[PDB]
Amino acid sequence: DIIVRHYNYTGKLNTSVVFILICCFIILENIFVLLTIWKTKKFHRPMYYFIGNLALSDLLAGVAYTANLLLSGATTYKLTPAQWFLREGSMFVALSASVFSLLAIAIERYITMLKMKLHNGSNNFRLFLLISACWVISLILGGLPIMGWNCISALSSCSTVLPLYHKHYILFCTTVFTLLLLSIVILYCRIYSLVRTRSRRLTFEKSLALLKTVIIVLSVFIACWAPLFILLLLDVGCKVKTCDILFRAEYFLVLAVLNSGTNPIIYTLTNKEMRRAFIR
Amino acid sequence: DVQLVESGGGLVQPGGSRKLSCSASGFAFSSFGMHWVRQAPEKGLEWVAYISSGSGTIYYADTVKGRFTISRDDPKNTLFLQMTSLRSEDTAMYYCVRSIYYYGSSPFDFWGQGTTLTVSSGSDIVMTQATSSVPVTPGESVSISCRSSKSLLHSNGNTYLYWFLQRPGQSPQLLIYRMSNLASGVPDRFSGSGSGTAFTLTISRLEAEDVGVYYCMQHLEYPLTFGAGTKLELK
Amino acid sequence: CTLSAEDKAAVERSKMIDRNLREDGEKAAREVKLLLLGAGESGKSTIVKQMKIIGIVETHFTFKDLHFKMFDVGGQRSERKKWIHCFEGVTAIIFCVALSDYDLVLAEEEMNRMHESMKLFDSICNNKWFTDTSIILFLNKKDLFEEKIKKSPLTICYPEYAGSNTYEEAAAYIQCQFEDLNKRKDTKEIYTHFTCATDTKNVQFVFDAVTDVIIKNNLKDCGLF
Amino acid sequence: ELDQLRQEAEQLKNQIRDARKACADATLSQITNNIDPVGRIQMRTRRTLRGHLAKIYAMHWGTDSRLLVSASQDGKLIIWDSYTTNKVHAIPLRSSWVMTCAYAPSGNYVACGGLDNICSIYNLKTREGNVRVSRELAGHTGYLSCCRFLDDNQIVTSSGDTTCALWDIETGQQTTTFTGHTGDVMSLSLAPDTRLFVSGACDASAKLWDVREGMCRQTFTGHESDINAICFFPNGNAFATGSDDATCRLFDLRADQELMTYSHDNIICGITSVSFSKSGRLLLAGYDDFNCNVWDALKADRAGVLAGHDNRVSCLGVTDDGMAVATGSWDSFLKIWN
Amino acid sequence: TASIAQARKLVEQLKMEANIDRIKVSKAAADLMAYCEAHAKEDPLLTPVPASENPFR
Ligand SMILES: CCCCCCCCc1ccc(CC[C@](N)(CO)COP(=O)(O)O)cc1
Repeated sequence: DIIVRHYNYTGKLNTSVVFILICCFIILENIFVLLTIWKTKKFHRPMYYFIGNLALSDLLAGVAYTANLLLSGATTYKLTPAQWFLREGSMFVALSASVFSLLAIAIERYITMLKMKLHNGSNNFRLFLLISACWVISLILGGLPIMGWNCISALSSCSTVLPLYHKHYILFCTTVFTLLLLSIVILYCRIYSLVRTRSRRLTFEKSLALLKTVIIVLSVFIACWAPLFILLLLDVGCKVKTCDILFRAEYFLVLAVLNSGTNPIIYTLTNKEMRRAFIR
Repeated sequence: DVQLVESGGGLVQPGGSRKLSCSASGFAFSSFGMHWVRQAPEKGLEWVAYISSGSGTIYYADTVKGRFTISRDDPKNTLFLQMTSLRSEDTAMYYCVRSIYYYGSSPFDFWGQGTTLTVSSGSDIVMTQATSSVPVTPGESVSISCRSSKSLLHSNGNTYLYWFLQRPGQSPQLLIYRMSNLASGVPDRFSGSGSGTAFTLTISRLEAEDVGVYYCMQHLEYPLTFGAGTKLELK
Repeated sequence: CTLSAEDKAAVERSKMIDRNLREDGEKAAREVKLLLLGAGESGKSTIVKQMKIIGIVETHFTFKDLHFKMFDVGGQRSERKKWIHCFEGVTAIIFCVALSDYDLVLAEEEMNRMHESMKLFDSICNNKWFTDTSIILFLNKKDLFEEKIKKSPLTICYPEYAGSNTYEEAAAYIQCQFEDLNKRKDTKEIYTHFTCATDTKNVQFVFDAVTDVIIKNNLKDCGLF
Repeated sequence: ELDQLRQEAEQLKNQIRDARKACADATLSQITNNIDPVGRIQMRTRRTLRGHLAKIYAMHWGTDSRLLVSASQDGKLIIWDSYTTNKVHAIPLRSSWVMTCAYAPSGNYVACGGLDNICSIYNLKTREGNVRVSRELAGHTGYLSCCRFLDDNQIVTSSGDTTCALWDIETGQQTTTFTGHTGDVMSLSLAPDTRLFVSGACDASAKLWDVREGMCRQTFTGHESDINAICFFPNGNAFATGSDDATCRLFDLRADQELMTYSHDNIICGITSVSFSKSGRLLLAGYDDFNCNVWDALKADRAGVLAGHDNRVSCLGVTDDGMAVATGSWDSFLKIWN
Repeated sequence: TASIAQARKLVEQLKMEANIDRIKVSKAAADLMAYCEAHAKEDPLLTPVPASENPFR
């Protein structure tokens, strides 16, 4: 009743195997990273804990998309509205947790590179606070539509890609994503800037390698999260039954899950010690 | 050597306030817990207050809780007792006692000289010294008994019983701690024994300087209570 | 709780000891560890004098809000492998050698002190403990080497030397020979400074090298290195 | 004359070898052949002592079998209550480079030493309530590798200057000097009667010294590398030495040569510390492979492994009553095992 | 003649080490075996003591 009407008013009325295989490969990579962190004793420090949280978030993102991937299809009409909301909130929570894990990694790196120190040690308070924030905020952000911030009783203000989500909620999520992406970019840019200035301050490389790493990370993240962001911005501006590009948005979320799957690749191959631990 | 000086005592009108300061020298004051103990003119000892090292834990007796405040200033190596709403029952000799707590330590090791305060005009272990006084002769053997309402033996095997001697005109001096161990500087004549709720202190070949009042203290349940005391007199 | 009053007081004392230990460790972790090494009469004495101006001997000084401790083992007449592991984890190893030693043979015999310094540097740099610890190489007595090279050519030390008898070229050759002894080219870096008896930039160079080591260690900690 | 002295020395060494071979008819592997094997030894970690921030280099239990003392490179000598893991004392050392520590049998004093070539004795029982430097013994020209209390006033130490020393603490002077080792003496053990003591050095030899006479009694040469640890048998008629060649060796004083060898093909790393059980049947040896093996002293077969440390097990000790064995490693942790 | 003095001192040290009484290895092996057997019951590391006796449980 709700699903059929909301999809009819958004133009939807009624290739997965390769995506499921990619998700399984992502799950395998995340499990490999997690076991590599767990085995090695010198990895029991907060930074590698942040990488482990990133790996776990990517693992849950792959599991969620796999699930979403499986559930969607003609079977999406079988789901009750509450079940639909749970299915979509799974993806939203997983992606929010992943990107917030990137934010937490960037924040920890910025704090470490700001206060130079000599032995950073284990600052468990900051670690626990960051992990708890990145999890709770992600869960709440994925849960907003189910408490009532949805398209129901607001049909004239209804989204197209998610015909049971409120356009204002999608605008809020887009604003949060913009703020978080700019935060990550500014944090990494400031890290590189401070490292380069301090490296030029002393007279007798590190700066070039850091620039290469930062460029790789940022280029991958932005160039792989861009199309989904563009669609999340465009669906608000598109009138219903008009924008044809909005219909085939599955590949544009495939891109996001590939970014989730290439996060541990980047955070492993870049790190010398990570590769030495993984090979041995 | 180690020495404690109490100051700030005198005639006080009832309901007033008074400040007592105990100045310490010769030992690491910051690492010692401190106790304020009261002795009425014709009565025995009475524990009043306690502050731990670093002021982490503070304890008061029920008769002085609320009115009295114990504090310490480690950099100046001093201990403060602020008393408000003084009653006529608070007139007594006050002693500051150092007490360090670790495994094998001897709490209540040193007692101060005391200062005189003169205010003008349940559910705690009862430690019983039935005999008020005994006559003794130098060179003989005397045994001082003590009884407790609740067993002082803990699950760790320690029997928290302390014996003190207060010679006439002097502050109490620790003899036995934990019912068996002999305090430093105490002659081996004194022997502590007992078990459970019954205790005894035996002196072999007592001398002239052993004359005094012997006090029996418990340290199991923290509201410390003293025995009535047993006075020794020559013949 | 089953603890006695004395047991609780002992636990409180243990917690106080714990927080004092934590404070002491926090104070100590904010301090740079430098292991001073070198051959006999290499120039360690003038180096520690310069740092003071701006068993085991400990020298503490300050520079640009950093506290530096140098541990000169010096007169430790015992074979080194039984106690060198005690210095694993130092921020840097300051290895001092005298250039004028290139043509001096009274080692203890009939071999150059220069080669003995090279062997000591090879042992320290390629040691199993100092795989990642960085070396600050001090080439002392440049002013006297200036005048000594004009009479005794460098061929007294290196039979294969073919360059001109010039201070810059021969000094670069000596630096290259010391840097070639490094087998851990990827895990550690060697900083070389050309000091004299009457220069005051040595402490600044040590500050710069320690800052670079700190930056590299931070990049390793963040996983960016 | 020098050549004649050298040939006399080699003839005497050959005579020693022949005399030792003559008094060798049945090996320990043959005498202890039909005895019941100890079996697999399962020792679990009961307590973990935390509070050290650098690698821990030495420990000593003490006669009461409850207290213990540990020395770490962070400049701290911590006296722990092992039953409750409480820190009874924390002594800040003048020199952070400490490699040995001893706890007096009476418990009134504690000793330490290291790269500063000075043995520091601290009085734990002071009227001031703190721990103060009771005495500083100097005179060794090499690093102090071990120290053991004879009593409250006499202490025996070994140094890296190929020399052991007996010191009178109240005087502070070196009463007796034991010389003869050609390598750095790394560890010493005292006999139960405190009349003799064995010292192992880097010359792959162990020497038995008479405390009262001050002269070496016997020399035992079976190892192929530096001897890092030594420990008497409980009855004082034998001792065990661990060295860098990944082998332990049980020698005995009264037959004057090696009895047994404790080695396995899967062990290549050296031994940092050895000690004997209360009955002497079990020999516990800490290795550089982060583990701790328990060998059958009578059958030479390995009985167990104590693998709970993340770094090199540097110190290892057994209580006087034998109830527990404590191992301290370079990961800044001590562990009690039962 | 420091080397000569050292060699001589080693000579008398070896002579002193060459004038002791050595028992058979079998006798000493039996002695240590008997000591281990006699004190086996008093060893709590050999036989795991019950939980009610050891202070670490
Ligand atoms: C802060 C980061 C959070 C970003 C959230 C972006 C989520 C956008 C999104 C989620 C899910 C889908 C799924 C689309 C389908 N639901 C498949 O699950 C199609 O449905 P059918 O046609 O099969 O009925 C698409 C976009």
